[PDB]
Amino acid sequence: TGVLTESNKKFLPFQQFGRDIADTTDAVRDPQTLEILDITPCSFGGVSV
Amino acid sequence: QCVNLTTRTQLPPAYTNSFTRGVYYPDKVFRSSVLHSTQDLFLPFFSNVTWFHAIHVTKRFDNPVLPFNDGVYFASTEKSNIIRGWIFGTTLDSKTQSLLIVNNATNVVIKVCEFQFCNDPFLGVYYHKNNKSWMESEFRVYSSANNCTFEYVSQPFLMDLEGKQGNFKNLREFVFKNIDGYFKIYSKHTPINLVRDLPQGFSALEPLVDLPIGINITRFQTLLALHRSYLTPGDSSSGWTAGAAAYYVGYLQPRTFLLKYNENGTITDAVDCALDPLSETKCTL
Amino acid sequence: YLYRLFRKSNLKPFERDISTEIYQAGSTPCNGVEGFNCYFPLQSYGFQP
Ligand SMILES: C=CC1=C(C)/C(=C/c2[nH]c(/C=C3N=C(/C=C4\NC(=O)C(C)=C4C=C)C(C)=C\3CCC(=O)O)c(CCC(=O)O)c2C)NC1=O
Ligand SMILES: *[C@@H]1O[C@H](CO)[C@@H](O[C@@H]2O[C@H](CO)[C@@H](O)[C@H](O)[C@H]2NC(C)=O)[C@H](O)[C@H]1NC(C)=O
Ligand SMILES: *[C@@H]1O[C@H](CO)[C@@H](O)[C@H](O)[C@H]1NC(C)=O
Ligand SMILES: *[C@@H]1O[C@H](CO)[C@@H](O)[C@H](O)[C@H]1NC(C)=O
Ligand SMILES: *[C@@H]1O[C@H](CO)[C@@H](O)[C@H](O)[C@H]1NC(C)=O
Ligand SMILES: *[C@@H]1O[C@H](CO)[C@@H](O)[C@H](O)[C@H]1NC(C)=O
Ligand SMILES: *[C@@H]1O[C@H](CO)[C@@H](O)[C@H](O)[C@H]1NC(C)=O
Repeated sequence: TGVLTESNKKFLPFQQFGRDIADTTDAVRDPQTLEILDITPCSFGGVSV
Repeated sequence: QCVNLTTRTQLPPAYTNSFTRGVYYPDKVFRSSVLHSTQDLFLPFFSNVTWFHAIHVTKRFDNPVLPFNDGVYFASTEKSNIIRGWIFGTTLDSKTQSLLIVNNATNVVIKVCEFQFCNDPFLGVYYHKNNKSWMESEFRVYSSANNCTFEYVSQPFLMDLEGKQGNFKNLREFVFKNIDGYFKIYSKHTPINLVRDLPQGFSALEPLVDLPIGINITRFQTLLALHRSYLTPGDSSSGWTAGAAAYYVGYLQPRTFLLKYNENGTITDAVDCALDPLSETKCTL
Repeated sequence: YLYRLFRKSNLKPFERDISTEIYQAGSTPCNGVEGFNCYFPLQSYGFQP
């Protein structure tokens, strides 16, 4: 679950998933239209009351 | 059929220093700007790599049956494509299956098959006088083939198999391993202009194939090529010459490595852990 | 339908072995022939209905 946005990554032909330092997936390649998308959370962060 | 080769000149085995060579990608995941650590079968840095080469000048034809000690790093320096494949297997004498990888100038072919091999397998490049054209005329690898399980033939292609005089223009690096019945091959194809020994540099190998052969492999051999022409006198056993080409063979070992990925996802540098204390400290920190 | 009854060592994962050389059960090599203390390794299932 998350927000999917367009991005700019030079994926190699044999790769489809990209992982950051935390090892969670961050970059995906759409199977239909061979573009690259970036996944971000949808709780942005600090909300103090 | 196959013909034993006679014109030879033995020399002590050549040795070379393999430094910062034999590093391949560990997986197929896009990691960028991350220093990742891993342990696998790796070629140790600054190892002593065995060296064979074919030069006419002697005639120095060398392609023995080498052990496949749980992985092999094969690196060839060539200018005319004298090295044209590999054989893998245990007995190589039709009692066990064997793997054959061959570039026969039209298709690259991979076969897992109970080959009955010859003592000195090779291929014949020939040169003609009606036109100044080199071509491949002979295929003297195996006498017979049966019970022939795996088989792949690539698309047709045309390649310049001519004899080129001068500096070695192409380095082709290959890592072979046999893990869980899968023959994993990693490749790197880079132009150079050096002639003596391994280039001073660093290149990370990419994953090529992942062949499902399911074969026990302990020994392997290289398939070289012979120029034959009117200049070369004698029968098929002696009427030949070998162009200038070289290859190096280093044995993989289980080691720990540190790898650095740039922003575009490719490897830029690596550290062989447990080489020297400085590298050991880089590895720990 | 045949199964390999004898082998000098266990298979590695996803490894095939279709050799038919005679298995030297005894300590005396029987140089490629059958007989006593060395057996043909492949034995045939008998599947009666
Ligand atoms: C035998 C197995 C074999 C393999 C595994 C192989 C792989 C291979 N060949 C390539 C190109 C190429 N490969 C060759 C020729 C060869 N390349 C070799 O590994 C060998 C041994 C020869 C010839 C004997 C040539 C001529 C090209 C075109 C690029 C160039 O001419 O420099 C490439 C890179 C193409 C690219 O960047 O998209 C690979 C990975 N070719 C083969 O024949
Ligand atoms: C793969 O092939 C090798 C070579 O035949 C096998 O190793 C040999 O096995 C026999 C019988 O156990 C021994 O006598 C030899 O000493 C072994 N030689 C070496 C270099 O190890 C090996 O057993 C085979 N692997 C499998 C899974 O069958
Ligand atoms: C010579 O060739 C024959 C068959 O062609 C082969 O049996 C023999 O092993 C070969 N000997 C050498 C030294 O190559
Ligand atoms: C290979 O290199 C190392 C270090 O240079 C050396 O100790 C070793 O003797 C060399 N191998 C041979 C067979 O001499
Ligand atoms: C060798 O090249 C020829 C000509 O293209 C081709 O027919 C053949 O398939 C190649 N060898 C093998 C074993 O396929
Ligand atoms: C292996 O080859 C021989 C003769 O070609 C044949 O009798 C035998 O059935 C074959 N076995 C397999 C598994 O192909
Ligand atoms: C990464 O790719 C971009 C695409 O042009 C290129 O400009 C840049 O030089 C590359 N970065 C490195 C370190 O090679």
